[PDB]
Amino acid sequence: GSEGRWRVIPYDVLPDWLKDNDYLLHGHRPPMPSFRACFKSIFRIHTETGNIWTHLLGFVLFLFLGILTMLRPNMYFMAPLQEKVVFGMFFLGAVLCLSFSWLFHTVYCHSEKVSRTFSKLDYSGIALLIMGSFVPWLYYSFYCSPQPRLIYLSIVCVLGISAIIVAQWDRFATPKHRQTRAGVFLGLGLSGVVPTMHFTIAEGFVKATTVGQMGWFFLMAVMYITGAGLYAARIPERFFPGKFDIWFQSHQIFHVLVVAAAFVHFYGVSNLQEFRYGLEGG
Amino acid sequence: DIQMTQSPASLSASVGETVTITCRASGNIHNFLAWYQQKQGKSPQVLVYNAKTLADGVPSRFSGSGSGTQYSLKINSLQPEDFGSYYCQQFWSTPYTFGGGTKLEIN
Amino acid sequence: EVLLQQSGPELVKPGASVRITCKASGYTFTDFNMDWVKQSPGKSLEWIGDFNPNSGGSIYNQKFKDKATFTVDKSSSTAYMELRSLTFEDTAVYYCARETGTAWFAYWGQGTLVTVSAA
Ligand SMILES: [Zn+2]
Repeated sequence: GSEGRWRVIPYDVLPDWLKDNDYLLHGHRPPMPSFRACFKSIFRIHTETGNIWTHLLGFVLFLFLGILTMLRPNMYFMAPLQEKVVFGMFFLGAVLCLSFSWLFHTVYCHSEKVSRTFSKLDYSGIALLIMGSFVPWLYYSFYCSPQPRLIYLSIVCVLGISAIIVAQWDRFATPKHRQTRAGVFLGLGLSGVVPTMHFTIAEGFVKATTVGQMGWFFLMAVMYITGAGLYAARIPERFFPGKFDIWFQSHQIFHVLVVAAAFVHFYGVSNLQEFRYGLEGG
Repeated sequence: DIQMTQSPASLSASVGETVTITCRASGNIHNFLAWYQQKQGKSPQVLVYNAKTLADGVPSRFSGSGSGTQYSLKINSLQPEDFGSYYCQQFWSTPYTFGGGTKLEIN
Repeated sequence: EVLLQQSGPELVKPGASVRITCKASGYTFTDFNMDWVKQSPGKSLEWIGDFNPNSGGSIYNQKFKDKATFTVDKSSSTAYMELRSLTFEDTAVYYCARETGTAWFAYWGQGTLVTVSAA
């Protein structure tokens, strides 16, 4: 315990690669190039403690559902068990996104290169969660219609692969003057609108919100935007600098919202499965 | 207690030449190493910290490399003011220890 | 910028005790730990130990356990080190070094020369 001893430092003495939020004035971990010191810091208080734990807790719970739901006892309750792949893809995305997020935050203070590597993973993780969310959702909403479903899926994956590849850029390019990573990110959010409305027109507006729960499900899209808008704005830190150094920062609320939103997606999505069994087609 | 062994005891080079100073630790210090330069009769000044991080305001000629038990300080394009004693220290474990030091001469 | 100022040269008799002063300016004094270093003439640096302004908690090298005691004045933003039962072996220049989260010292005092003579 007398190894890798460290103390919290103010924002001013931080290196540029650790300077990512000027509204967090104190409680920053000093750069420590040790994974042992980085993982041991999880059980200590600093600017990133909240971010670690929120997605660390989110990971375990989403991990349970993935495995618990995957070992469904009522395999008989599932028709035709082909459906497990659809749910599984979602869980991988949620689990990977969640695992990458807590890892990046923990190893954030290690070194500039390590921070860079894990940062790319965090970005890739978000794209995976979005990709994962669509497969279960698209499958059931277009359960009756195979041709529209296959087509919607290809777009998301192409846009999704594009997102991960653009963000990681391990193979080629960046950093660049170009803001194209944003274009691919734009693809993910936007691709969702064509399917969602398509579902409403085909099933009717009234039936889709009430039964499809799309309107009730509308909250999730709102939540993600709230989180995205909130994090960029950096509220409430912007309004009260130095008052949100350790708790209730924008990033942790955003981190919390991702779990709440992914869960809401799951509850809403599960209801869609019940809708499908009732009606073969119409 | 971690023991820091510095090599060599002393060395000399001409302006523009490259010199490498090596430091070896008894146990793994996990990249928690720093390099200092001390002019005669003056307090030492940090050059590199955290094994490979250049301190602010320090000339680009100074660089750090290594991991675990072996670390190196390399000086490129040697300068007249670079003469002095160079030290390495480990801040990974208590008590914090320093190397024997290296004396540098410029021709 | 950050400046660490030390007291003047000290000449003392064996068995005497001395106090070294480190004056910190240009930064929040409580923000970082303060370390003490001893360098015997024509010798390498030795780490005496560290002191925390925030916790008033200090660690000493086994070699300097009884020899040195660290005290601090927060109002004056000044750190002190006390050397007792001075001996011949203690004739060295003493420095105060400020760490930055980890024990790497960006800032150093000019140093205090403690000369112990039987004379
Ligand atoms: Zn995050």
